[PDB]
Amino acid sequence: ALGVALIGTGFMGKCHAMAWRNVATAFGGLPPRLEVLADMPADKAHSLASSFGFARGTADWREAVSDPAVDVVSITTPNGLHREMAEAALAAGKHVWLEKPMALSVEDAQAMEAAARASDRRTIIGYNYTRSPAFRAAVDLIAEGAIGRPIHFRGMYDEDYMADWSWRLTRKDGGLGALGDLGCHLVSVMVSLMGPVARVYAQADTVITDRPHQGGTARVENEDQAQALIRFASGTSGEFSCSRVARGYRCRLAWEVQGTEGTLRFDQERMNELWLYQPGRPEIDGFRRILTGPAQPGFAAFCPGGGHNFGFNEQKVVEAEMLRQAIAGRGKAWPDFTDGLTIERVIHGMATSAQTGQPVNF
Amino acid sequence: ALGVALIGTGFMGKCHAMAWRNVATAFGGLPPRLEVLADMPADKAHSLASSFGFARGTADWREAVSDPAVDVVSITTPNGLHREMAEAALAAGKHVWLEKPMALSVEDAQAMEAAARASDRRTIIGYNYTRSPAFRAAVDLIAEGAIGRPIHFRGMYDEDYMADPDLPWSWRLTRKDGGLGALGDLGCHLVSVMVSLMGPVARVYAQADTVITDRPHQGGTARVENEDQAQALIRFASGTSGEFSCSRVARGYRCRLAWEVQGTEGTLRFDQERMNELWLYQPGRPEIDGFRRILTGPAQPGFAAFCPGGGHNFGFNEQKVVEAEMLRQAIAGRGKAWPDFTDGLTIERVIHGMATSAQTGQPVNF
Amino acid sequence: ALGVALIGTGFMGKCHAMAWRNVATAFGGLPPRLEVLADMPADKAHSLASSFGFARGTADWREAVSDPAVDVVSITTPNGLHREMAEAALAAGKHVWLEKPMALSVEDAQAMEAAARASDRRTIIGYNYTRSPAFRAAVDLIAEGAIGRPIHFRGMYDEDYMADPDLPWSWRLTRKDGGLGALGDLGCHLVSVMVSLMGPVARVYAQADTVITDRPHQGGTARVENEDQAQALIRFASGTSGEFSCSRVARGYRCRLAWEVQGTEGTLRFDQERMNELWLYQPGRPEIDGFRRILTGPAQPGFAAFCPGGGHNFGFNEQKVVEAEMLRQAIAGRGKAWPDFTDGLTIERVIHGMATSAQTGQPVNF
Amino acid sequence: ALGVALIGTGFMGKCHAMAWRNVATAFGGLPPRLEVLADMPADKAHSLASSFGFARGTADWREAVSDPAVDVVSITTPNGLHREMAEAALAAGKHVWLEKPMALSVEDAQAMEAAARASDRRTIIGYNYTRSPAFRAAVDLIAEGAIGRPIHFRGMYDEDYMADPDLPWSWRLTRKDGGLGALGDLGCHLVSVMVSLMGPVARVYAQADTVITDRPHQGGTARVENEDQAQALIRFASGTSGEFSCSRVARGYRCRLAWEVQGTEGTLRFDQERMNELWLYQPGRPEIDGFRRILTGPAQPGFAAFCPGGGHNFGFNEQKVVEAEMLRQAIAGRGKAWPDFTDGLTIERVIHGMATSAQTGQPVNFL
Ligand SMILES: NC(=O)C1=CN([C@@H]2O[C@H](COP(=O)(O)OP(=O)(O)OC[C@H]3O[C@@H](n4cnc5c(N)ncnc54)[C@H](O)[C@@H]3O)[C@@H](O)[C@H]2O)C=CC1
Ligand SMILES: NC(=O)C1=CN([C@@H]2O[C@H](COP(=O)(O)OP(=O)(O)OC[C@H]3O[C@@H](n4cnc5c(N)ncnc54)[C@H](O)[C@@H]3O)[C@@H](O)[C@H]2O)C=CC1
Ligand SMILES: NC(=O)C1=CN([C@@H]2O[C@H](COP(=O)(O)OP(=O)(O)OC[C@H]3O[C@@H](n4cnc5c(N)ncnc54)[C@H](O)[C@@H]3O)[C@@H](O)[C@H]2O)C=CC1
Ligand SMILES: NC(=O)C1=CN([C@@H]2O[C@H](COP(=O)(O)OP(=O)(O)OC[C@H]3O[C@@H](n4cnc5c(N)ncnc54)[C@H](O)[C@@H]3O)[C@@H](O)[C@H]2O)C=CC1
Ligand SMILES: O=C1O[C@@H](CO)[C@H](O)[C@@H](O)[C@@H]1O
Ligand SMILES: O=C1O[C@@H](CO)[C@H](O)[C@@H](O)[C@@H]1O
Ligand SMILES: O=C1O[C@@H](CO)[C@H](O)[C@@H](O)[C@@H]1O
Repeated sequence: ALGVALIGTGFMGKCHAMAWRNVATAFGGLPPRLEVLADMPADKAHSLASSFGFARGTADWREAVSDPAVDVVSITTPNGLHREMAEAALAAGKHVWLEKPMALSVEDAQAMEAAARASDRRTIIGYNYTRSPAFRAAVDLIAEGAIGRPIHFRGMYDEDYMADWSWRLTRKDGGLGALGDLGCHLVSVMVSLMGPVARVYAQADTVITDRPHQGGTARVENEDQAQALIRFASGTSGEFSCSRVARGYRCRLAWEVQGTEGTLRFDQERMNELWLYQPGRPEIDGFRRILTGPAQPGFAAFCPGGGHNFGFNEQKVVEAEMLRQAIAGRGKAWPDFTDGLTIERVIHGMATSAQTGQPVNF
Repeated sequence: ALGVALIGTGFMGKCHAMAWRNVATAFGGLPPRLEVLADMPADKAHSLASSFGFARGTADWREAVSDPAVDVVSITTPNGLHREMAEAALAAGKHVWLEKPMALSVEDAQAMEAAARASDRRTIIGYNYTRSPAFRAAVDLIAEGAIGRPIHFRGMYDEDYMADPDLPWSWRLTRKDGGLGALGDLGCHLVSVMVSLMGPVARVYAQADTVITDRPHQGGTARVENEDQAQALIRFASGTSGEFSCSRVARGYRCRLAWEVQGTEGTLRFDQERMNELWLYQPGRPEIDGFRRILTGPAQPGFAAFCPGGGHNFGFNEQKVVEAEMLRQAIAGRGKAWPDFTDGLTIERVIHGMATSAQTGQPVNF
Repeated sequence: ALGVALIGTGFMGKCHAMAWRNVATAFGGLPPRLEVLADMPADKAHSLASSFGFARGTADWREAVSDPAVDVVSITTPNGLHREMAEAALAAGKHVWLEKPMALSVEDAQAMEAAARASDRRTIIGYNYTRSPAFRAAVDLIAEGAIGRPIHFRGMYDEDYMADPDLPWSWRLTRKDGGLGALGDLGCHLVSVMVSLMGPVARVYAQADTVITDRPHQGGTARVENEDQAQALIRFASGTSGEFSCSRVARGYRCRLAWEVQGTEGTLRFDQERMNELWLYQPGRPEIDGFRRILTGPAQPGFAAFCPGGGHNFGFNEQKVVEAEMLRQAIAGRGKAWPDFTDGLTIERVIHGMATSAQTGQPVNF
Repeated sequence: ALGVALIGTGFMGKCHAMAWRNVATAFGGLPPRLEVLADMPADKAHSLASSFGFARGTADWREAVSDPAVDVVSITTPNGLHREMAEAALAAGKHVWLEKPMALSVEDAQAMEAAARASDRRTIIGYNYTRSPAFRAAVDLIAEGAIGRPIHFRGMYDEDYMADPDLPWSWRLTRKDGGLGALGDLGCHLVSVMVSLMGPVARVYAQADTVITDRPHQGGTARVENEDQAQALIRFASGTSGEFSCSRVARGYRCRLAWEVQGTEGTLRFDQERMNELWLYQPGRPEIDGFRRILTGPAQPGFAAFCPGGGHNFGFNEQKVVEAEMLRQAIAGRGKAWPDFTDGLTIERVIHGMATSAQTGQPVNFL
């Protein structure tokens, strides 16, 4: 049974807590033991440790990583703390489940990538949109030749949370803006579908410059939206965007792969639907709405009946299981810190391209 | 902490187990203790006890309901076992979380309802489609006057799990040990939603059909005795009209519990295959007039306990976590759970009334 | 060239004018001669005859039907005038394109049906929702065996043009001079579609409601006599089941004629608000299993006459050009026009039987 | 009444013929006189003149354009003939309704633009997707401040009419004789819509591909010389960002001209495959918050001329009736026709500028 440390209890902290709690319920084997939860202040950590089922809560994150009963550390803190916490966890001999993006800079991710190799421990980064049954089904369909050769990718990730204060808005805590917060997710899906990125040309904007209800000066330090044209190492084209100010959208990570023999389209706001076009007889020709069910990777561990909608949080249960199987030497987790470094190079290259008005080659 | 016993480990058993496991994570308080898991054969129970995180497994459900470390019993076994297991649990002084429908007949349900009344323990029935944030938001919107007075309800629940005529016959397709067909599997869920939106059913007029009448049975065929599909017109106690259907042979549908409430000042529409969307129409200025797509997020009941970010789709299994919490709070004396065995008996009467109406070609009043 | 008379210039009158104008553009042959347009008052008739391309306008419908240069008469006037105008046109030896419903009563429709048989002239009724490429494709798909045998129909027709309670009372809301309500305006259309997919209706059980019972009337108010909404359970002659509804007070809906046919081997579903989409489910291998969205294009009946490329949305008004062509062909002695007054009389019996069932609380058998 | 000449009878020729027939039916006034139809061969012209309701057919387009009974000429021929036919019509003193794109090159379009300005006759180009009630309603909503200030545009135009590699070659797929590929066929439409919503384009950075490089040609094989798809990042004169694409090989799409304008106070979204729907988000109370589906009806520009009841779907062909009416009004001096040949030349510059950017790997400024 894997011993678990959890650092942070917010959006992702609670998501990881629920995932670790049910990974064996869904996939079998032994239930992970919830050992230590870290958060500030201490009374909050004690409270959440009690309700989450952790053996203790502490205000000292170092206390979580150094617990001998811990085998794996979930890190769900602001981006500015990822590098320090992940390097400490790896040095401590712990496997690491790190939230995206890796850190603030390419240099940070490079140091982390080197630390991971030196430690001989497993790493996985929290790119949970790669875990839906629909997404995994799409990957397999492409590999099987269902849409022929990919000839164009178009992807977006729109939300509007910033169009209504967060550490996400600072360079010391968040790093990049929309690119770092949402863009990296789109990259994780995009490269899994299309292969590695060879070239980007990008542009960006900040639409809301100051948080109007903060009272004191509250300068937004990073971008609200960005777009890029892509060339993949295959030579194929892509379109790419992200935004945290696109009003009306809440989790609109949407993508499509146009192939020579068909098209696949997906929208995370309806994460249980995968749209597949393949040529057919004229009288019955059109896109198929594939509703998520037990034929798709991972779904049958949660439900034997199709159409009982798989949830956002259940992607994290799948993610936990992939890390669990990697730790046992039964599969390879993706992306590890090496695969993740490439993703960081992409989003940071997009940022560079937007700043300079020049294409960036990889 | 609440001591939990779980009977069965299938579709609903595993769903209940996931719910009990995460209920305090989502909603606070103390994590329930997973004491005893019951299933057959013994090896299976031992294995699933280990992976589900229950202190022990047993092949003897009676031991499970009798354990002094157990306070509440989740009953997820087949319909023909509900009555026996629930009456035993209640007689052992345990609260009960019972899967739908209550049993095979109204008479069984009445008998269980009588047992529950004399028990002074809390009961809840597994009508999980009433727990989605979208459904709960819709109920609140109607109470707040968002659509004015309801003037018509239209609901359906289509699935195709029995559509293939080569699927083998079973005792579940007999009236005796299977009870109702589509009305029992799906109809009861639609009633649970419908009465929550519209109030009590006063009258039904129904029709029903067995579409695939004979199915393969070791070498030859055997007759299917209960209905593949049913439809009904409704009058509510308010006088308001309704349409109602269910089907287990409706090809292409997987979990299409879909409903609509039309009112004097607007319309609400929902489809469970897209459980994170609620469609609301209210009159607006001509230039911007039209239905709104309300995407599930923390403004809707229960959602914020699972995720702070709107549009991160709430799942089918998370409905069961909400249901666990409602029972948990009822056990603590901090709110009534719905539907209890009394509320559930009325639902049983409605579905069996529809079957009676369909057999007679006559309306049935309640 | 066919000589055309047109009576009325409103919603359908202008629709018919546009149809007759482009029917040969789309389908070939000789453009019909637009000879006489009748409307009132006379100034409107003269102005519209000029802009519609008619040789002359008149305020006297009887003059239009008797003109020796006329072969066919479009009748798009209010329901109370249908019987008289159709009988006069037929007596004058003209073919008739009559707007739905046939008349205000079954009695009137029976007289019209006898008159049409007595004349040796073609008749067609304006059930234009049967003319879409999507609908005609659906019929052909079922005729190819695409969904096996139909086992259930579910149809609705929702609109909200009377939902506003301050809309004034009129004689159209009385039984005597208005006939049916929502069943007469909308229900007849749903029946036309329904029987085209499922065959003849054997029995109905219906309910109905006047939701807005009183409306402004010259300073005070007056009572609405006919129904704002109705619903019915259908038993088809084939033995199969159906659900049916209509409403003129269903807020947010504008032309929601929506139907589905569930079959033994698939399902077809359609919504007129998206008239260029037809949803087809057929069983498929599990990896790719699901409904197909069929977007209207040249593979569907009639579409290629208007556009060679798919996805260029076919319009509501182009249904009428198709309807005109079906009549032209029937007059020429090629195709048959459906529904003629005999086919139409049956539709009238069904909708009036629904109204009777709702009033009496009893099923009505055909 | 306006006298009409029609050149060509294909996809657009028949569409124009249907539009001219019903323009007065929808909008009033005098029905145009359908005088001369030109098409080849002569038998076909005579046959279609009859069924389309034109007084006569000819195989000599030059004769049709100089007929003194003709006031306006619809030109629906292939792109390589537009320049010659439009210049001759204008020189004969006729108004012109020209199909898109203008011609093969920017130089051709500059020639046509000069000819129109010299003729003092009205011109309109067939950008019919700017005529839908939904699109026109969207422009009005933006002008009224319904979504605040635009902060982003994302538009696409996907179809699959060339996605099948077995579909035969044509001279359309050469540079010399067909011009641009998807940019010319579809991109121009997307630009017409885009600039109407966002204003003029200041900069493009683009890329393009030929996906099917060869096609069957009467027993042999021939190379496809123009692009099957293209994408571009845009900066508008406003400073606002844009994404743009087109494709003739995007499998499963038939007329997927789809766009959205994201603003400071809301979002508008549209897809031509459901041309009767306009999606509008404006901030609302959290309990009811979300995009509205606005179904096309008489509150939207032009719809009421075709139908008095909402939700009776307006069709593709009816866009062309609206286009005809705009040209009639312009000819009568009671309205502006957009885009005329001057407006059209800007559209040509954008699409050819995208083509240039894709070839050079460098951004192209227009300012
Ligand atoms: N994969 C995905 O879908 C998502 C990923 N994320 C990522 O997860 C991470 C966390 O984001 P949220 O949960 O949204 O942030 P949050 O603000 O909701 O939570 C941050 C947590 O870290 C805790 N914390 C901060 N400093 C700490 C310290 N020194 N020691 C211990 N605990 C500390 C906070 O008290 C809080 O519990 C970020 O890296 C973010 O990019 C966030 C949301 C979704
Ligand atoms: N609320 C919902 O959405 C759903 C509810 N259900 C309900 O779940 C229940 C189970 O459904 P079935 O299809 O019958 O499932 P099933 O045939 O899989 O049986 C359920 C479980 O009961 C166990 N079991 C059977 N006999 C037992 C015994 N004597 N002692 C202990 N365990 C025993 C089985 O091994 C299995 O683990 C039914 O009441 C059904 O209506 C089912 C699916 C969804
Ligand atoms: N098939 C379809 O989709 C539709 C059918 N209809 C049908 O169209 C018909 C007309 O609809 P209403 O609402 O009554 O429209 P309405 O009240 O606009 O009248 C229709 C036309 O008849 C003219 N008219 C009335 N009395 C006349 C007379 N004595 N002589 C000559 N012209 C006369 C009117 O001026 C008007 O142009 C009805 O039968 C109705 O059911 C209406 C809308 C859609
Ligand atoms: N606005 C829009 O949505 C659309 C515009 N178009 C445009 O319409 C134009 C034509 O395309 P289609 O209609 O698809 O082409 P098509 O090839 O279907 O039709 C060409 C027409 O021109 C005729 N023609 C050719 N040479 C001629 C000559 N020398 N004299 C007289 N007639 C001649 C042909 O016989 C045929 O009638 C192109 O410019 C194209 O870009 C095409 C489709 C849609
Ligand atoms: O209660 C249920 O019964 C199953 C049929 O046994 C259906 O598949 C479920 O979707 C439904 O919730
Ligand atoms: O026949 C009809 O009647 C009108 C109501 O009078 C509706 O608005 C139309 O949609 C319908 O086709
Ligand atoms: O201008 C157009 O070109 C055609 C291709 O030539 C497309 O099929 C049409 O949808 C488009 O409007």
